[PDB]
Amino acid sequence: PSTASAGNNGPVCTGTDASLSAGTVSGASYAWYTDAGTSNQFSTLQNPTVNNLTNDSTFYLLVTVNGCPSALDSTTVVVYPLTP
Amino acid sequence: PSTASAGNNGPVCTGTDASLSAGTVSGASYAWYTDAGTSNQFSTLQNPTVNNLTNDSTFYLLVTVNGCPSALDSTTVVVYPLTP
Repeated sequence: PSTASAGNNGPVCTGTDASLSAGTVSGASYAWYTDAGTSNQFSTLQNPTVNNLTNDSTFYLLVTVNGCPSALDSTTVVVYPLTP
Repeated sequence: PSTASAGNNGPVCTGTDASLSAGTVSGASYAWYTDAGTSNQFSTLQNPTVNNLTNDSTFYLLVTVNGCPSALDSTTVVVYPLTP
């Protein structure tokens, strides 16, 4: 499968929540991982919502169709600076 | 496949975001490129959203059905002038 390129909800105010978003493939199962090694799956949703982001972080994904995974697709959720 | 002619969200205030929009083909996969040579794919979405446009720019597309690409379809996102 091709990569159903992942997005997010833009800059996240430090301390609040974020959403991740996979693109839509009609036959796909989705899986999100917290690590590039694709070993710690935290979500099977197409649009998983992350929580309490205090700094920049990355999530990964691997759209699977007919049992075959896509290439790893990383996404980042830029947290905004701190208002003094 | 025929060209699923691409659009956008109209003139973009200098410094803000824009959307791109492919037309809907029931069997199509979509791919957007940043270069006429169709070598630097940046999006697999039907409605990819671009970011921080400061001047006029172009994006391309190539609706693929049954593995066969359409002709290249360019689109432009006119950024509005600067308010003095």
